This record gives sequence, C-alpha cells and structure tokens, in this order.
Amino acid sequence: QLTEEQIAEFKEAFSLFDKDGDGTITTKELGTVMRSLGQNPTEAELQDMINEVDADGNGTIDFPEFLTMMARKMKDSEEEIREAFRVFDKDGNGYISAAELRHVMTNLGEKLTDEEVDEMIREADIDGDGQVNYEEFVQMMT
Amino acid sequence: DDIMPAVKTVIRSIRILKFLVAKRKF
Ligand SMILES: [Ca+2]
Ligand SMILES: [Ca+2]
Ligand SMILES: [Ca+2]
Ligand SMILES: [Ca+2]
Repeated sequence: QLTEEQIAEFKEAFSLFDKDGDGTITTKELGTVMRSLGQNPTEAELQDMINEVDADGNGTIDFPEFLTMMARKMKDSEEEIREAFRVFDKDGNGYISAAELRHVMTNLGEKLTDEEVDEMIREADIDGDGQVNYEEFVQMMT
Repeated sequence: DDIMPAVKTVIRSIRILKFLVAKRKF
C-alpha cells in the first residue's frame, strides 16, 4: 500500500537532508535544512525532533525511521505547495528571484553554481520575466 | 531537476517532526 512512487518521493526528501550520504540525518543536517527554509530552530528542539523518531537511540534518523513517520501521516497537498512558495519568496513580492532561489540552495549546501541556479529558473520561468511566480512554481513542482 | 519537488515533502517532514514533539509536550 506504500507505492513505489511514494517511497522514492520519501527517499529524495531524505537525501536532501543527508548531505554527506552516510544514511543518517543528524541535528546538523536537520538544522541546516530548517534554516534554509527560513526557520531558526533551537539546538535543543533539534535534539527533541530526532528523539521522537530515533527508535534505536543513536541520535540520528535513518531512512526506515524517516519512512515510518512519513507513512503514518499520508492524509492528503496544495497548501503544501503554497507554503513552499512562501518560503522561497523572501521579500513577499510574489516572485521567486534567482537570488531568492540561490540563497536557499546555497543555505541547503546543494553546492550548485550560480549558472546552475539560473538554469533552474530558466526552465521554470514560462512567461520570460526572469522570475518564477506561483503558477509557474506549481508546474515546476507538479 | 528532482530537487524542487523533494523540498515540498521536506517541509511536510518538518511539520510532522514538530507535531510529534508538541504532542509529547502536551
Ligand atoms: Ca550525518
Ligand atoms: Ca538510526
Ligand atoms: Ca524579487
Ligand atoms: Ca512570472
């Protein structure tokens, strides 16, 4: 009942956290992502977050643990896309700039070039104004 | 190319983690 597409969806999300590929999400990797997403997690609540799903008490989340907690709550996905846009559009102007998109991928530790970023916008920017609006952003996600 | 859709589910994973803690704290 867990489709092959949902699992790969969860695997790709896990690999975003697991920047070093060691198969585990640490407090560092969790906090790094949360900051790139505009939040400022306290180092203690980072610990409390890992603690809720760490079943074997090693202070890390691995993929099956990650899978277990994502699979429990698959109840329905549009506001998800909307909120995601609100994260990327820092100046609330309704458009995601290249710099607004750079400052997230840079913060994520994606290790992408400024041209690589600019090609991501280019693929997404349909009307050609150099920026990604919400409806362009929807098609990019979906 | 497969980065951006993963960001959507990454966000959901954080909401769930924060909910699990808040569930405990209450
Ligand atoms: Ca690690
Ligand atoms: Ca583990
Ligand atoms: Ca702007
Ligand atoms: Ca636009």
